[PDB]
Order: sequence, then structure tokens, then C-alpha cells
Amino acid sequence: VNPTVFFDIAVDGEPLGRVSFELFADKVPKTAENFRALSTGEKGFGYKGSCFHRIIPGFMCQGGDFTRHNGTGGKSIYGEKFEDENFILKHTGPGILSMANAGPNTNGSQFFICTAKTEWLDGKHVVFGKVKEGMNIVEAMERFGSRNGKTSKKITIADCGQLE
Amino acid sequence: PIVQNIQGQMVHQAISPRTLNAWVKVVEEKAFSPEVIPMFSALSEGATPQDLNTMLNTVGGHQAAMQMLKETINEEAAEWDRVHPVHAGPIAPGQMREPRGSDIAGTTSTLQEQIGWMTNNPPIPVGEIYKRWIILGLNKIVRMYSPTSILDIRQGPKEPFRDYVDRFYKTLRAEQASQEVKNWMTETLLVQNANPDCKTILKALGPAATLEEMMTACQG
Amino acid sequence: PIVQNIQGQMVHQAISPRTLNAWVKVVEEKAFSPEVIPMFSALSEGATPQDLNTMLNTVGGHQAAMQMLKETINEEAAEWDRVHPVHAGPIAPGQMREPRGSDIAGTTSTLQEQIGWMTNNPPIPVGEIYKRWIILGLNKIVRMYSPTSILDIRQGPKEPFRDYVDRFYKTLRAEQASQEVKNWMTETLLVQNANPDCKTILKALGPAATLEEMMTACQG
Amino acid sequence: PIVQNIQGQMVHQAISPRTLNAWVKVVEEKAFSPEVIPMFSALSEGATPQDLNTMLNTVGGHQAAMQMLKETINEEAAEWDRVHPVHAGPIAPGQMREPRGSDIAGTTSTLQEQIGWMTNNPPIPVGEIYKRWIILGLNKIVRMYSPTSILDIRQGPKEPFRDYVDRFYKTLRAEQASQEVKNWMTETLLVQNANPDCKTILKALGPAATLEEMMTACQG
Amino acid sequence: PIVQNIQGQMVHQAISPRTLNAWVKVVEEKAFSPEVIPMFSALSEGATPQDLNTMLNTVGGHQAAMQMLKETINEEAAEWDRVHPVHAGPIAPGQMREPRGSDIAGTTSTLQEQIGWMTNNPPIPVGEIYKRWIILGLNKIVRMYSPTSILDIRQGPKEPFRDYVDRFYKTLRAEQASQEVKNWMTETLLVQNANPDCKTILKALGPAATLEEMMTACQG
Amino acid sequence: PIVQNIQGQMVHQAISPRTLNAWVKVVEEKAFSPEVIPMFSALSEGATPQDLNTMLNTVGGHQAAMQMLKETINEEAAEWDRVHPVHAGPIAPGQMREPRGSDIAGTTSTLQEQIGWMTNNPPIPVGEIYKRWIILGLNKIVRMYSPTSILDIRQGPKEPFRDYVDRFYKTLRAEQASQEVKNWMTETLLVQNANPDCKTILKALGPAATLEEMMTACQG
Repeated sequence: VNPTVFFDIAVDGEPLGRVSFELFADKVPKTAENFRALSTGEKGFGYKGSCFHRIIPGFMCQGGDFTRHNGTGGKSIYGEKFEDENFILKHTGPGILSMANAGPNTNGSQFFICTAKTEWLDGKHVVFGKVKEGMNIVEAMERFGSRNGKTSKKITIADCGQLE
Repeated sequence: PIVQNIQGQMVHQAISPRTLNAWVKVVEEKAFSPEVIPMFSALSEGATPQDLNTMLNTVGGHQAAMQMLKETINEEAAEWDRVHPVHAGPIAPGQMREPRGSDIAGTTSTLQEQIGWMTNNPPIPVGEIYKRWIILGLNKIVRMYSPTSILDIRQGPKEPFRDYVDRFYKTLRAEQASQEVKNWMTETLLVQNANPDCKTILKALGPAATLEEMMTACQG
Repeated sequence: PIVQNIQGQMVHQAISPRTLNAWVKVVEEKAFSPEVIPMFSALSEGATPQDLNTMLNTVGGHQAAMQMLKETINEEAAEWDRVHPVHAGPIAPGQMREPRGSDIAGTTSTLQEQIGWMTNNPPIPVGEIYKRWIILGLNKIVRMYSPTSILDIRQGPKEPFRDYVDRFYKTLRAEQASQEVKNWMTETLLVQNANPDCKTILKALGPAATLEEMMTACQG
Repeated sequence: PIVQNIQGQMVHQAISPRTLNAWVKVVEEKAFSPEVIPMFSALSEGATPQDLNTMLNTVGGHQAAMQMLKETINEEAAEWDRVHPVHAGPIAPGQMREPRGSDIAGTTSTLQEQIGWMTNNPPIPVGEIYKRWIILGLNKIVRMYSPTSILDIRQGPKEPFRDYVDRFYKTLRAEQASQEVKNWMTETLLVQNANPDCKTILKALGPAATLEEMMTACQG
Repeated sequence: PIVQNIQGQMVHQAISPRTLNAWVKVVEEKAFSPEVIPMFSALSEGATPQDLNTMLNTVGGHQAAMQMLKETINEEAAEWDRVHPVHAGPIAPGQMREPRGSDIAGTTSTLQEQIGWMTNNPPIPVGEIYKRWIILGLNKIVRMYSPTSILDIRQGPKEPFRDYVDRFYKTLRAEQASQEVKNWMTETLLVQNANPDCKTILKALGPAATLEEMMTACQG
Repeated sequence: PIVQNIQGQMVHQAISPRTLNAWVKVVEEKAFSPEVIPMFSALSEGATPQDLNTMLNTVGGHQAAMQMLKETINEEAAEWDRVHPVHAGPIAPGQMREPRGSDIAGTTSTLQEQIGWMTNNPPIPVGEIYKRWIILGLNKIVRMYSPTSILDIRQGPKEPFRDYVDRFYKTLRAEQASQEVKNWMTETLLVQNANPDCKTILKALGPAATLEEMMTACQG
């Protein structure tokens, strides 16, 4: 019933590990379909070969800008941006997958994986999934980031797709 | 157009002459009216860019409309190339190079490459993109063919209310300025331009009146 | 529309162009007759809401009737939402999607969601519900297109009983009422409005006589 | 109206007389014009429902407009009661019960309850809700006090273009049917009703013309 | 009045000269309109009976109205003293004695007793009762001041509907009947006294007549 | 507008009604003249964008000028967006996000966000930027409201030099041009358009004569 997608992560081309995500399509369906479809690449464009452009140790890893590769772009499967579906789920801990945005109703394709409990984000970013397998791969990724987000090595989504 | 097999996979299939004949006949007989876009979208479901270029080049006559459609497709392809630059260098073995705007149009690419794009993993919907572009062009064309403007509608003393509302909604569907503007127009301009007798019969029902009672009032 | 595919697994098959051409032709040739409802119900058996939207968009002309149809579909969706709101209850162990008034009308529901709602076990009758709505709308349209009231049907001085009863039953079928009202009307109105020459003949047969007896009586 | 202190907390404050005097003077001197709503929204920032009932009851004259506003507030209060139903069962220790549709207006509640509602944790914005309702009522009032419709605008042969566009935009801001429909009107109706000479001078610049060049064309 | 210090005791404060200046200005310029009562209740908020006596004595002229107001205050004080026994004898410290009617009027006491009664626990508000009595008196005055009755309003042949409803609602605001009788008259006599043309217009409007609908119907 | 509050902590203070009344009066009598831009800049020192929106909404009449101002504000916002791109992403807990092109105009930016952008260290000059935009708009409007051009200013036969130079400098200040062009414009136009006798009187003084000597030449 709820889809599961994976990401095979790479640090400058060396394979690092697989993170897999359960998308809560039963509560945030339109948000979960957009991440699912961008992971499969079935609509022609997507996450494969994009990188995490902003990694802040102890906060979150952000990625998903496949058009401009630096947080200023990305687009959804419904157009460039769409509404905040709802705020049922909250940022309860590491592994929560939440939507990045540029204020309300500006969701595109950027997402962030929390590596800590970030309750201040509640009510401001739609949560739509959580890490299933691979959280120590997300944790190891932190080491390649910095206080301001700049990463030291290129961290890419080498491959991604749907598992179930 | 691609068609699925018994085991679920799909492979290219030659375009049926019946589809081309029906498309040309409906274009000739029904000219360029609002009801060509649904039939066009229904006729060429899953059609390759070559099939769409066929269905467009095969339309004899109305060459100005076809030139408008070609210009619209050209502008859309230029915008697509500007928003999605293609990479250079060697291409990965498991991936085929991404198409450019002129190649999304299907003008400078072979049919086998279109089939490979459409049946790739993950599939690339070049046919759907070019169909969206053609549908936008056809919307602009049916906008151009619109005979009269929406504001110039005024019912004659003898023209029945049925013909009046028919003409009104015809040019309204041909306008396609927006949806909420259309909703405001069908509230205001519809009742603003009635014949005085039936006009006051409609005003007797107030603005809360619906179209059914609006018509059966002036009926009989 | 989806169809049972060998073996036992329903897969989506897009609407065939020949079906759309048949629908356009029957709407062009027969306008809006009482019989179209059965032809529409038989041309779109088990159709996804997208197919019915395509078949309602491919119509040419009669935009007023299509507007009444769309408005009645909206009203049925509104009433459906009112009759089927989510009341608090313990969550079901198994979750199945759910069709909204807008999810049933095929407006905001993607084709995959409708295929899911149809092929899932237990199935959600979205197609039959939308067909009931469109059939109610078509009944409204065909009852509006009636040229004259059933009460005005009267036989000419030399108009044969054949054409008289044909036109009378045609207008009665186009007319809308309960079955008992029709049972009373066929006994109170048919014999009275007949031509006196054959009216005496029908009166000589009896009040509760059947149609064939009167028809062979005034035959010739 | 509540006011913040040095420590940061807020407490009720008696309404200042030269606010009531200014409101009564602007209501009488300017009567009803689109620029009474911004003045009202600026005068009563943070005012309790009692203060708004004061500012409304204090308006002598134009009692029909005040009754329209009362009726609009009445209907709005009923909708709020219908949309949210009070929950049953035990109430949390850190929370206490909410107001009703009629008590949002402050008709059947004392001032201390309004202050407790406005400075609760979390605060409940009854003042802002009632201000929104009053602003909607004032919008309907200034709609009624519009002296013409948007379509009847036709510039006279001698009436300058400046006065024409002033009247147009005045009755357009007084229309407030929508925002995108306003955007379509300012493109079509503005260019469609000019005097023939200046009309064709504006047509010389095409639809891409902006308002500045639109006026400096007919200028001089 | 009694200003509540921010995080502190409710310190007493003498009435500012601005309040009395505005009060004498409005009572001089506007005579005795229905709205003056709201403005009087607005200017004097949380004021001691000494403040209200100062606000009433400063009124210059219209001494008959002042004598009627004093007679009404005396009647209310007599009723209060009749339906409330007054205790006497030694009184426990820290607890003020029973407020008498002539004392609740402030004519037989100083500011200290009023401040004590408005600061006791539980509070005994003398201001909200003396202001109620003054409002009853001002209501009698404004009823006496009305030039024409409500039952004798008739619309002129040329006088439009707006002026007629203005005069009608002004006289209704000046009326003395209960609220249910007020609703009855504003429901019936409004349309029952209009000019015959718009009378028939509003009769065609039928039941559920609402003021904005009435004024939109009688346009032109 | 925010103001330095004792001690050293800026807190939000809502716009005072007296300032709004002064603005309405200066836009009622002065209307649109060169002096309004300086008056506006002084009445709105350090104002949040909400205060400037309130001051621009309260203007009654002159809707064409307000629409020009709104359109120029939109144009400046688009140019600011094209020059200062805003990157999307989660904000830092300590610092605020970079305001977009529409966050300056107070359209989609809440009052708290503006207060943050102003009181933060380093401060974001949203108020001064919006003031520069409104000042550009007001310059456009006051250069439009000019009745005649500076080239058309000519002295009457007996019209004294005082009124001529006053009107000429007033029109020159209302006109829009670089100061460097004005330096040639004055020395080319002031003496030439004067009366012939005063023309020779000023030419006797010399070409580079100052304004005071030129004045005292034809004094009386």
C-alpha cells in the first residue's frame, strides 16, 4: 500500500550505501506521489544524478534540485510548485523526510532528511515519509557537510527507484 | 503508436490508415471548432512524434492555422531547450542521450530513437510532451477562428433564447480566457443581454436563478 | 475502458477511435432523441471516468445541453459528498481508496487512481456512479428537447391513427413522469384526443381495451 | 482597544473619544466611498467587539446601510456556528471552552470575557474575525452605494479621457466582482469605449500598450 | 474615569478637559440625535457617578430635558430603594455599607464612597447602574424629541426609495416599542408604505424581503 | 511605524489616526503637486510596508494615479526579483530569509516578518526600498499631472515678471529631467519668453546674470 523508494548514494563517484524510504501516501498522497514519480524518473525528469547541495550536521541533509543544482530550482510533477498538502505528520526524529520550500505553497522537488528532532519546522514543511533502511548511511553523509551547509565532496543520488 | 502485448511489454506499431482517414475527415467536415482537441487527443493516444508530425502534415488546407501551430511548437521547443540544456561528452551505456527541443518535436530523430525513449527504463514521455504542445497550438488556433467577441453578443427581437444561449456558450467555449472569468461572465452577460419581455421574466427569478429555470421561463 | 484480459487480469485499454466516431455520428445524425441514452450506455460499457469525459467533450454543438449536463454532474457530486462525508470511526484494518465528488467526476482524479478504484477488491463503482449521473443529465436534456407538451398531442381530421399513436407515444416517452402516471394517461388521454370517426370505434371496443385491438380496429 | 506595555503584556484600554469623533466625521463628511474601509481598518486596530459595536451604533444616519451590515454580520455568525461544532467529553486541564457565533459579535458577552478571549494562551482573535465581517459588510454597502454598472461606461464626445478612466476605475474598484475578471476588464472594456479619434490613436499602439502611453497618446 | 495602570492598581483619574469639551460640543451642535446616546456611552467609560454628574451639569440649555432626566433618575432611585432594604448600625471594617438609591445616584456621597464601591471584592458597579439610568433618561428624551411618529411615514411621489428608507429607519431608531414590535414594523410597514410602483415591485419580490434586495429592485 | 523605545529596543507602534487624517487632508487640498512627495516622506518616516499600504489605500479619488503607482510598484518588484534572486530552502534559526520581490510591497509578508526584517542585525531596508518605489511612482504621477509643458510657458503682455517666473519655475519643478539639462533650459528659456521690454532689460544685465539681479531689474 505505501510505496517504498530507494537512493543509492555516492560520494564523488565512490558508492556509499542505500537509503530506502517509506512514503506516507495514505496521509500525504499528492506529496508522496511526487517524490515517488521523481525517484522512478517515469515522467522524464528526476532525482537520479542530483546531489545533496546543503548538509548541516545534526540538523538535516537537503537535496533534490535537479534543475539548478544549488537550492534555487527543481520542479514538481504537477508544474514547478504546488500547495502544502497538509501538516498531519510532525518532525519527530531522525529519518523523517520532509519537503523543503520557499515559504508556504511553494513545494517543488527539494526535500530534506532530518538527522535530529526538529520540532521548530512543524507546521511549516510538509512531512511525507521516513527512512526505512539506511540511517547510518544518512549519518555518515553528515561528515561531508558544514555549519552553513556547504558540502566538501559531491554527494549524489547515483541511482534511485521504487522497490515496492 | 505503441501497444501492449499479452505479457505486458509494448513495441512500435504502424499507424492505422483508418486513424489518418478519420482525422482528415473530421478536420475537413468539422473545420476548426472546439471539438477537435478532444478527438485529436483520443485519436493519437501513445503516438510517436513521427505519428503526430504525420497527422499534422496530412491536414490539407487551412495552412495558416498549421503555420500558427508550427510557430507555437517552435517556441515551446525553444523554451524547453532553454530550461533543460543537454550535456556533452560520452553517454552512459545504460542510458540514452536526452532529447533536445528540436528532437522532442521529432524533426531530426529516427523512429527507433523515439521508440527507445518511450520504452526506456524509466520511460521518457516525448509523445505526451509533443501532444501537450500540439494541444496548446490547437487551443490558440480555435481561439483565432473565434468569429465574434464575447461582449458583442446581443439577442435579436425574434431570435429565440435557445439560439441566443447556444451562440453565447459556443463563443464562450471558443474564448477560453479563463475559468473564473467564464463563471463571472455566465452570471452577468447571460442575463444582461436578454430581450426585454423575457429579460424581466428572468429578473423576476433573481440572480439565484439557475439555467434550467432561466430557459423554461422564456419557454412557451 | 478496462476489459477482462486473458487470463482474469483486467488491464487498461484506451478508448477506440471507432467508438468515438460512432458516438459523434449518432449525436450528429440523431441529435438528442430518447434512444440516445441506451446507445450511450451501450457504447461506454465499463468506461473509466476519463473515457466518459472524452465522449462528452467530443460532442459538436448543443453546448447549452452539455452545460446543463455538467451542472447536474456537479450537483450530483455535491449531494454525493453531502451523503457520503467522513464521520469519525475506528480506522479500518485495510485501506482502500475513496472517490470524492471530484474524484468520481474525473476532474481531479488521475487515470491510475480510477484504475485502482475499479480493479481493487472490493471494487469502487465509480464508473457506474458517473454513468448514472450522466444518464440523469441526458434524461433532463431529452425532456427539455421536447417540442410540444404531451397534453397538446391531438389528431388531425384525416391524420391516420397510425401516425397519431406513433407521435403520441414518442412524445410520451420523451415526457417525464412516474409509471403509474403514464398508466393513467394512456387510458385517459389517448382515446379522448383521437379523431371522432375512429374515436367512436375505440369507444365501441371498450375502455380497458389493449393497444392492438384499437389499432386493428381503426386500421385502414 | 488593547495596548502593549513596557513589560510586553497587554490589557484593556478605554476607547479614545477624538477615535470616535474622527470616525463619525469621516463617515458623515465622506458618506460611503471605497476609501472608508481603509480608514475603518486603521482606526480600530485591536478593538474589542464592544468597541466595534460602539463604532457601528454611533453612526447616525444611513440606517439602511447599517441594517445591511447588521444582516451581513448576522448571516456570517450563523455560518461560523454551523462550520465548527463544540466537542463533547472531558476537557483538558490547561484548556477552557470557546465562544459562539453570536458571541463573536459581542452581543451577549461582557467586556472581561472579550479581554480574556483576546489575551488567552493561545490568544483567540475575536476582534479580527468581527473586523473581517464588518469589512465584508462595508464592501457590500459601498457596492450598493455605487451610482452605475461596469458595462454602461461609454465616454462622451467631449468628456476627456482622464475623467473617463477615473470614472471607470472608480466604479471598477467599487465593483469587486473578482481580481482576474478585473484584469480582463481593464484590457477589454478600457480600450473598447474610447472616442473614435483617440480610440484609433490607442489602437495604433496595439494591445501591448500600457496605461501611461495610453493616456499620453490622447494627451495634448 | 478609572484608568487601569499597566501591571498595577486601577488608579483614579479626573476626567480630562477634552472629554467634557467633546461632550458639550456634540450636545450643542447635534442637539439630541439617537446616536448621541452611543457617543455618550463611549466618552464616559468606567466613570464615577461624580464624573457623570459633571458631564450632565455641563450641558447648557434644553433645561426641560435635563429636568426630565433628573426626574427619571429620581424614579429609578426610588424603585431601587423600595426593592432593596438598606442596612444600618455598626458596620464591620473593611466592608462598605449598603449603597442607597440616593447614594447610588451620587447626590448624597463623595468620591471616596464611589471609589470604594467600585474597588470592593466582589465589585459593586455603581457606574454601570447610574449610566443605565442616564441612558434610560436620554432614551425618553430622544423619544420625546422625535418630530414625527413611525406609523405616519409616507413616501413622496418624487422622493426616491433611499431617502424614504433613511427617514423610516431614523424614526425606527427613535421608536420606543419593544424589539419584537420593532421587527414586526420594519418587516411590514416598510413595504406597506412605499410608493405604488416600487410597492408592486417589492410585492413581486415576495417574501424574505431583504434590504439590499429591496434597494436593488427599486433602482431607476 | 517602529520607533526607538526606551531603552534602545525598537517595538512596533501602530500608525496614529492623526497622521492618517493629515495625509487625507493633504491629499484632499494639495491633491497632486510637487510638495506632496516631501510631505509623504516626512509623514511616513520609518514606516513598515503595512503602514505605507494603509496610507496609499486611504486616498479617496484619483484612482488612475493609484493604479499607476501600484503598477510601478509591481514593475520595481519584478526588477528587484530579476536583480536579487531568492534561493529556496529551509531558513536558519538565527537569521531571517532574504525577502522576495513581493515581500517588500507588503502583499504576502505578514507584519511580524517585516518587523523581523527591520529590527534584525543587520537590518534589511525594506521600508526605505518600498519608499523609494512609492517615490518613483509619485514622481511619475506629478510629472503626468502637469497641465502644460515647460516649452509652452510664455509671459503675457502686462503679466508681471513675478507671476511669470513663479509659474515657469513651478512647471519646471513639476517637469521631469536631469538637473544638467535644466541648467541649459533656464538660461535658454527664462529670458526669451519674457515681455519684450523686460526681455531687453534682462539682456542688458548679461546672459549669465543671476536670478535676483534679473528680478530686481524689472522690479515694479
